[PDB]
Amino acid sequence: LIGCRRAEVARTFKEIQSLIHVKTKEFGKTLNIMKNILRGKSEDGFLKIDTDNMSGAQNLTYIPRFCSHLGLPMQVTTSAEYTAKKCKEIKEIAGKSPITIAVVSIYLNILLFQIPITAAKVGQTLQVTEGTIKSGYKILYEHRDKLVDPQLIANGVVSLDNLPGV
Amino acid sequence: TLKYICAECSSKLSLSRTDAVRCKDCGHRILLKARTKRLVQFEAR
Amino acid sequence: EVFDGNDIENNETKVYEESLDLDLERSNRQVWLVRLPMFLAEKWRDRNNLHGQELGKIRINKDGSKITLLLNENDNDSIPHEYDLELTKKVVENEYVFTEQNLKKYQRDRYIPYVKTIPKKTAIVGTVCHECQVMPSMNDPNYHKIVEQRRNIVKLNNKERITTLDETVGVTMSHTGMSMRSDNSNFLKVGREKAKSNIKSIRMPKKEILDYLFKLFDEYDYWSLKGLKERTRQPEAHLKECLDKVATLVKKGPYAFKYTLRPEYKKL
Ligand SMILES: [Zn+2]
Repeated sequence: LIGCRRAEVARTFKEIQSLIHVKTKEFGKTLNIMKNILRGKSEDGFLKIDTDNMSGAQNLTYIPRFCSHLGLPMQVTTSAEYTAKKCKEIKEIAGKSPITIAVVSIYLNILLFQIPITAAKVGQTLQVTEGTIKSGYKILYEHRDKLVDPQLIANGVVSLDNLPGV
Repeated sequence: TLKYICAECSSKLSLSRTDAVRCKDCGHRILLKARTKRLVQFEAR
Repeated sequence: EVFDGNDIENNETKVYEESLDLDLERSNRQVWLVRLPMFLAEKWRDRNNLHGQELGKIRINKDGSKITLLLNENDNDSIPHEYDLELTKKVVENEYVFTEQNLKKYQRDRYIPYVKTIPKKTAIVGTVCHECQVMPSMNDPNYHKIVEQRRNIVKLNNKERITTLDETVGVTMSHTGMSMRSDNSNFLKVGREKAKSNIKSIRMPKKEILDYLFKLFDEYDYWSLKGLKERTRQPEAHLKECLDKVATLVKKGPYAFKYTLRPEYKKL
């Protein structure tokens, strides 16, 4: 996980748990201890500026891989990346896990681009509860104007009425 | 900062240092450096 | 039916009601050894067919001993029904037919009384004097239906080409390597079925545990840590504190690495 985060290519905890059968508590404690001793060795040796490489969220780096798992086109992926970037401004979902934020942004832009993929398929592919995805879409329906890229709706490729209401 | 052209969609882009080399319109990861703006002299022989 | 060979105790009389001698009264029957083409051997050897019904007639023209088969129409219509039985040998020597039937198990001069002989009932079905081969007739209208079928033998391919996944490659690679999809199969979940067994016990008092150890030592003199632990359901630290007082481990005997009662308590 540290090697994935350092190369700006970070996977999630679920990925590493899918490969390595390790309990969540011991893996988190081990990650914390190794981050502490890595910072200590950096201070003792060559000091390294983090510049958002040990970032806990890193939700911009999950959008292309998660869109590839669903077989989405690129413009859906960049719209989802913009939506996930603008989701940080929303204080109601700022505490959500970045996997859930990425998934609800992807699902919002799937409904925006009329891609025929159901919430059940997104939940099955990315192992997020369908109720969680539906609640995230419901809580993001009030902020439709800020999340959707203004230049996309300006060019007319997508329109805000395509999103079903709650 | 520096001008580039995507290899397949031929869209002019401006990339800085921190920007990942990737087209913003079609996503092709092969980018060509823009031809220089200075005039270059050739002997016609 | 596995059985010992070279038995001089005549044990086969008691265990096998059927006689072991070869039956020879059927050896005088005449048997024609016939080689068939692919279709007649396919339809004349299947077990879902051949219920004893008649399959044809044999015509033997005595002008030149010409043998023909006139098959019945009950089998097919596309196949021919007139065939020629060519004889490649009018007299076939040293060829017989023997059959084997399972027995009924219910109700120099130096010799060894063990040769591993499998006793099976044997009977000569008859004598073979004619090696036969069945050709389709030239004049049959269905004869070409054989030949094209033979031309269908070399034409068809028994192997299919590889299947190409035509969907998006990302959907195919979603399940590969790094995936959010945790494995839900139960194949070889050895850690699931072995780490779920946990033993919990208390510090139950000394007199009852020593009486329990004496009961197990009376049942059998030699025991181990794990067997006694699962028999009495006690912690290892408490069980060890009671074993060394009344018992000891064997270090050099044939029953080594096992806890046994002390020689002072052995006569008790
Ligand atoms: Zn491009």
